[PDB]
Amino acid sequence: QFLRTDDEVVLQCTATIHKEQQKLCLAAEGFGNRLCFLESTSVPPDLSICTFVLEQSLSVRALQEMLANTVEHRTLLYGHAILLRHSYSGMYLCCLSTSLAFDVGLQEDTTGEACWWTIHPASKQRSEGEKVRVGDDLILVSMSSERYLHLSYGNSSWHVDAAFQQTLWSVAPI
Repeated sequence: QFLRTDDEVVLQCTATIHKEQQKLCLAAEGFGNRLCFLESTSVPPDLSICTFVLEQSLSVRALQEMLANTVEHRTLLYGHAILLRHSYSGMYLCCLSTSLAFDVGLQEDTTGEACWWTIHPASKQRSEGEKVRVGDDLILVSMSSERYLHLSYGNSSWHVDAAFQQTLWSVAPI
């Protein structure tokens, strides 16, 4: 099966510390604090706030042409920029300006690069233009900041940010 625009998906990462491995899913609440956070699975405790829709998939050239022009169920392909709408809130996953790693959260406005993420394979091949398959692990890079959607450990919990190092995400329909 291939990932496609309009698919409802969850984004999961694998977190290991002190030899305890677990799978975590990206989540956000509809209101209040806009920042995303991560839930442990095993099914997360609250699946309705982890669901995103792949709303658009455009080539980087197309997207940058679109945006430049404002200044005065398609298969996802590697290298394309995607827009991910959080189902529960209707807002979009976004690299924020606030804090070496930036915060990742939700916003309403998609006219700008902060809500766009380019998809890249996990391997040493760029595989540019190849179809993304369910089962592939992906690297997601912010079009605004060029940082990676990234798993971080704090003092006691796992967090998600946009950082200078990569994380592999599993994106599957659910």
